Amino acid sequence: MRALLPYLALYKRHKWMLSLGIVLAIVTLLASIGLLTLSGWFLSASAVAGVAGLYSFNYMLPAAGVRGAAITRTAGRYFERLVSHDATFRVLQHLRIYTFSKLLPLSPAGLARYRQGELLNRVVADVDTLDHLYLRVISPLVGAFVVIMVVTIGLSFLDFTLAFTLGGIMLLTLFLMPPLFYRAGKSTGQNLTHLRGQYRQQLTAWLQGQAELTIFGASDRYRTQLENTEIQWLEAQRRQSELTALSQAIMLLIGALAVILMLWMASGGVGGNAQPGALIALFVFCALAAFEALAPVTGAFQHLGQVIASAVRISDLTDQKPEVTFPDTQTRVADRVSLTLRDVQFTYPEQSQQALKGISLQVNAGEHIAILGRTGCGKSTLLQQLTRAWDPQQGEILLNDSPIASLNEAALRQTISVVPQRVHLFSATLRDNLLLASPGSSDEALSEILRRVGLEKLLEDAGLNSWLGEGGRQLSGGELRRLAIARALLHDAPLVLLDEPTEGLDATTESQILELLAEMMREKTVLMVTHRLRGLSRFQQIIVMDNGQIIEQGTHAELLARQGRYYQFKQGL
Amino acid sequence: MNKSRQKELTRWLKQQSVISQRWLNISRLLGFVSGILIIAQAWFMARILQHMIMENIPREALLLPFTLLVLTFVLRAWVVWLRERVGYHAGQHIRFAIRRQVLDRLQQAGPAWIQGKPAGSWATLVLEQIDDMHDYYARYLPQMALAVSVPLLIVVAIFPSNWAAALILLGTAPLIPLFMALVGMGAADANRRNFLALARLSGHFLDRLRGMETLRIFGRGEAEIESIRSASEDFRQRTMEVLRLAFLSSGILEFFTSLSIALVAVYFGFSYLGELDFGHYDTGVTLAAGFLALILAPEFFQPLRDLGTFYHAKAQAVGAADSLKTFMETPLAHPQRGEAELASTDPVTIEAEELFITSPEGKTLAGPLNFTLPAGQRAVLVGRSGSGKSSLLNALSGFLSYQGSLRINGIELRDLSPESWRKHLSWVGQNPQLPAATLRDNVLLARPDASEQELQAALDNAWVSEFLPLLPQGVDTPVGDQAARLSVGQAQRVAVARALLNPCSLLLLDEPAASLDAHSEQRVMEALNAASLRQTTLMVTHQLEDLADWDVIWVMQDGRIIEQGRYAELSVAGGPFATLLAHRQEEI
Ligand SMILES: Nc1ncnc2c1ncn2[C@@H]1O[C@H](COP(=O)(O)OP(=O)(O)NP(=O)(O)O)[C@@H](O)[C@H]1O
Ligand SMILES: Nc1ncnc2c1ncn2[C@@H]1O[C@H](COP(=O)(O)OP(=O)(O)NP(=O)(O)O)[C@@H](O)[C@H]1O
Ligand SMILES: [Mg+2]
Ligand SMILES: [Mg+2]
Repeated sequence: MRALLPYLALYKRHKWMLSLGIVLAIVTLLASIGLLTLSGWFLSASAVAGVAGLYSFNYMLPAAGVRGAAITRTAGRYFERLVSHDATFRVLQHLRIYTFSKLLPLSPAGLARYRQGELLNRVVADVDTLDHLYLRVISPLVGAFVVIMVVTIGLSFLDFTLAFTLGGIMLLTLFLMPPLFYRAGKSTGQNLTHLRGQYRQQLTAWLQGQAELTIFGASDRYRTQLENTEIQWLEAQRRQSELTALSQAIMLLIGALAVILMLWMASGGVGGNAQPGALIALFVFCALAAFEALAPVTGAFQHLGQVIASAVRISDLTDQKPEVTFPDTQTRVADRVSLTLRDVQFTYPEQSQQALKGISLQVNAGEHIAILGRTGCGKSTLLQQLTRAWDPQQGEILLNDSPIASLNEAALRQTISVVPQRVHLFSATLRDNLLLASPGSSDEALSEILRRVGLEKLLEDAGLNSWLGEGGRQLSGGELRRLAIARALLHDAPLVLLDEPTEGLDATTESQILELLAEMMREKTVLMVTHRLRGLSRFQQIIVMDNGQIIEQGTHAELLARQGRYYQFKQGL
Repeated sequence: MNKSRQKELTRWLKQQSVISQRWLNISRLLGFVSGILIIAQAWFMARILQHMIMENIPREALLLPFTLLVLTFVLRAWVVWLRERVGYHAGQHIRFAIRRQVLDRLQQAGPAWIQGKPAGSWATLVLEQIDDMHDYYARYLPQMALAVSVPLLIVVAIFPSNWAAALILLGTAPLIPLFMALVGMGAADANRRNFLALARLSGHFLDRLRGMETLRIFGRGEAEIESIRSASEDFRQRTMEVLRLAFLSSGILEFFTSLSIALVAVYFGFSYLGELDFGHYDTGVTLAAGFLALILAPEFFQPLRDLGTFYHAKAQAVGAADSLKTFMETPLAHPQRGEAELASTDPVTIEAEELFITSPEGKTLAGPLNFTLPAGQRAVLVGRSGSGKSSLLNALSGFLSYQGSLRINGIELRDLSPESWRKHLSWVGQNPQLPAATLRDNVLLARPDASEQELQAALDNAWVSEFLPLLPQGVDTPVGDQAARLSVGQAQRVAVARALLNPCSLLLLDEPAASLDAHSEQRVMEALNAASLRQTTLMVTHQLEDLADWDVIWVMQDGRIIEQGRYAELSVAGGPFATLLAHRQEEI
C-alpha cells in the first residue's frame, strides 16, 4: 500500500470534488438508515399509543421525518453518483497526462523488452484501474467509517452501552475484516495473474507453431501442457470466488449478530428505564439498516488488491531511468548536415549478442546513401542510433563533425527527419496527421504537399478534415507510405532517414515514390535503409550490411565491377 | 440496429448453458429458498418485537423465537455462500467446455487457417472473450431468477396479513419499468448524439500511446499532452450528459424503494392510531404485521437492485457470443482424415494427377498439378511470388485439402492417417517457429528422449554448436523475443537441426536459407544439400543458381507446373525457366 502514494498525489488535485462525493455518500447512507430507523420507531410509538391517544400523540413530526428522509436518499444517491463519477473523470485526465509524460522520455527503449501490442493495452487498463480507486475503495470505506461514527454518536444519547456495542461491532468489521481478506487473497491474486499470462504465452506458442508441432508430433503433447495451465488457472479463479463467497457470508453473519444483540440487549433496557417499548425497535432497525454501509466494504478488498497490482505495474514501467539524456545547450540547427560514424557498436539491454559490430560510415552533405541488407541485419538498429533512441556502447556518432550527444532534443528533432518502417496513422484528422510534422504550416501548405506526393484522393469530399484512424478512414500501405514521406517533406530537416520506404509496394508506385525521393529531397543528406534493389543507381556510395557490420561499400558501378555481395544480390547468386 | 442478430446471440448464450443446466437449476432453486428465509427471519423479528413492545414479554421467555431467528440467520448465510459457489461452478463449466471446443476447431483447422489471423487475435477469442461470458452465467442468470422469485414471495407473504401493504409493493412493480422506459426515451437521444464522438474519444489515449515513437521523432510529445488534456475534458463533458440520464433511470428504482418504505411506515403508523381503516381484513392491525412489511419492504427491491449491477454482464457476454458464434459456424472445409498406414520408412514416391489444392474457405490455391517424383529423388520448385509453391508443400504436409489425386507410394494422401504420415515427414519452412521453451527442447521437438550423443550429432551437423557459446546458458538457454533473441540465421539452424534429427521419408524445404546472412546461409545450405540426398526431397527456392545437381526442376505459374526438366535442359531451351533465370531480382 506504499505504491499508491505517487497516484494519491494526483487525487490531491480535485480533493474538494472528491470530498463532496464522499459527503453525499454519508448523507445518502444516513438517510437510508434514518428512514428505516424512524419508520421502525414510528410504528412502535403509534402501536403503543393506539387509537386511544390519537390526539395526544404527535404523528405529524415523524411523518414529516419519513418524507424528508425518503427524498434525501433518492436525490442524495443521484448526486452521489454524479459527483463521484465527475470527480473520477477529472482525475483520469491527471492519471493519463502523468502516465504519458513519464513514458515519453523512455518511449523507444523503456518499452522495447515487452510486446508493445499487449503492453500498451495493459497500460490503458492499469490507468483505468487506478482511476477506480476512489470509486471502489476510498468512497465506500471512508463513507462507511463516518456513517458508523454518526450512528454510534446518535445512538449514544439513547444508551451508551448499546451504541458502542453496535458501533463497535460495525467498526471492528470495517477495520479488521478488509485487511484479513486482502491478506488471505494476496497469494491467489498473484498466482492468478501469473497463470493467466502463462496460459497466454503457451497458447500463442501452440498456435503460432502449429505447423511445427503437428508434423514433429508435439501438438498433442503441447496441448496437454496448455490445458494443465488452464486447470491451475481455473483453480486460482475458484479460490478467488471462495473468498467472495466467504466474505459475503461473514458480512451476513455479523449483521445478524448485531440484530440479535440489539433484540436481546435493548429488551433489558434502553437508557435508564426498563421496558423501553418503542425504543427497542429503534435499535433493532438501526442494526438492521446500518449494515448497508458495510455492503460496499465487502468487495473493497478485492478491488484494493487490483489497484495495488496496477500501481506497482505502472510504477515499474514509468520509474525506470531513460536510456539517453539530452544536454540543454540550446544550439542552432545547421543548414547542411554531414553524418559520420566510427566503430559504432551496440548491444541490446538483455541480449548477449552485438546488434551492430563496428559500423563506421561517412555521409557528406547533400549525399544520398542507401544501406542495403537482409532481414535482421541491424539496419533499423542503425537508424535508431541516429535518432538517439539508444546510445552506442563503443562507438562515436558525429553530426557536422560534432558529437550527436551534444545536441539538445529540440535541435536533434529539427535536424533529422525520419520516415519510420512502421508508419503510425493517428486517430486525428488528416490535417492533424500532417501538422505534427510542422505545426505552423498553413492549410494551403498541407494541400500542395499532398498533391506533390501523389495524395490527391485524400483531398476529396472532405478535404483536410477527413478523420483517419481507429474509427475513421483507413489508408492503404502505399497510400500510408506517401503520408510518412509527406510528413518528412513538411519537417524539412537537413538529414532524412528512410527505413524501407518502398516496402510492400507494387513496382508502379515503388518507382514513383523512389522518384519522389530523388527529386524533392535532392539538396538534403538522405540515408535510406532498404532490402530492395530498385533505383539504387541514383544513390551514391551504396552500403551493404550483413549481420550487423558493413561488408561492401561503393557506388552502383563499382559494386558490380568487382564480384561481391551486391553483384551476387543483383545476379541472385 | 441488427436486432434480429442480437436476439440470435442471446439464443446462442442459452444453448451453451445446457452444459451446466444442473447448476443453473440449483441456483434457481436456492434463490427460492433464499427468499423463504428472508420471510422467515422477518417473521421471527416481527413476532419477537411485538411481544417485547406490546405485551412486555421478558426476553428470557422468548428463547424459542430467538433460537429460530439465529438458525434462520445462519441458514441465510449458508445459502448466500452456497449460491456464490454454485453460480461460479456453473459459469466456469461453460468456459471450460467452450474453450475446449474453440481449441478443437483451431487444431482441426490446422496451420492453414490459424495463419490467417494474428496469434494475438486468437488469444483474445480464447482468453478474453471466453472469460467475458462467465458473469452472464455466474451472476446475471442466477440473479434474474432471484429478481422474480424473491419479490413475489414477499408479496405473497404480506398479503394474508395486510393487502394494502402488499399492494404498496406490488403497485411499484409496473411503475418502475414504465418510468425507466420514459427516461430511456430521453437517454436514447443523448446517447445517439454522443455515441460517435465517445467511441472516437475512447481510443484517443491508446492511439497517442501507440505511435509515441512518432511523437518523439517529431518533437510533438509536449504538444500531445495538451491534446490528451483536451480529449479528456471533451470525453468527460460528453459522458456526463449520458450519466445525467443514466443515473436518473437508475434512480427510478431508488425512488420507489423509499416511497414504498415511506408509505408502509405512514400507512401502518396511521392505521394504528385510527386515521386509516381500510387495509386490513377488518380483524384489526397488529404491530407484527407492520414490522413484517417494514422489514420486507427493502428486501423487495434488493433483488432488482442487484440485477442492475449485474446487467452489464449481459452486454459483455452478447459481444463475446457474437464473435464466438461466427467462429464456430464458419464452413471451414478441412483436410480429410484416413486410417491407412505407410508400409515402410524408405523414401516415398509422390505422384499427382489433376491435383487441386483448396484453401480452408474453399478457394483453389493451385491449379491442376501433374507431376511424379520417384523415390529418393530431390525436386525443386521455382516460380514468382504468389504462384502457389508453398500451397503444394502444405498439401503434402496434410495442412490443405486437395480435390484431385495425390498418391504417396500409390496410396492416396487422404487415405493416409495424419498421425502416422507425419512420422515419415520432416520440413524446414520460411518464417520457421520455435514453439518449445529452450533451445534444447526445440531441436529435440521430434524426439524429446534422444540421448546427448544423438543431440550433439544433430547440433554439430546443423552447425548449431558454433554459435552456442555466444548464448548465455549454452544449449539450455531459453529462446524467444523475450529471452535471448536469436538472429534469423541462428534460429534457422535450430530449425535445420530439429528437422534432421530423425530420419524421414520426405523432406519439404520451403525457402530455407532465405533472408539469412552469408555465414548461416552457407551453413544451412551445407547441411540441407547433404540431407536432400538421403530421401525424396522437395525444395522451394528463389535462388536459381547451383541447381545443376538437383534431379528435376518444376516451374510453377499461377498454380500450374508448366515446365519440368533438369537444370541443364531447361537453361538452354527457351521457356518459363529461362525467363525466370534471366529475370532481374527485385529485392534481396
Ligand atoms: N528490442 C530488441 N531487443 C533485442 N534484440 C532486438 C531488439 N530489436 C531488434 N533486435 C534484434 O536486433 C537485430 C537487428 O534487428 P533490426 O535492426 O530490426 O534489423 P533490420 O535490418 O531493421 N530488420 P528488418 O526490419 O526485418 O528489415 C536482430 O537480431 C533483431 O531481432
Ligand atoms: N490459407 C490460405 N487462404 C487464402 N489464400 C491463401 C492461403 N494460402 C495461400 N493463399 C494465397 O494463395 C496464393 C498463392 O499462395 P502460396 O501458394 O502460398 O504462394 P507462394 O508461391 O508460397 N508465394 P511466395 O513464397 O511469396 O513466393 C496467394 O494469393 C496466397 O496469399
Ligand atoms: Mg528494419
Ligand atoms: Mg511461400
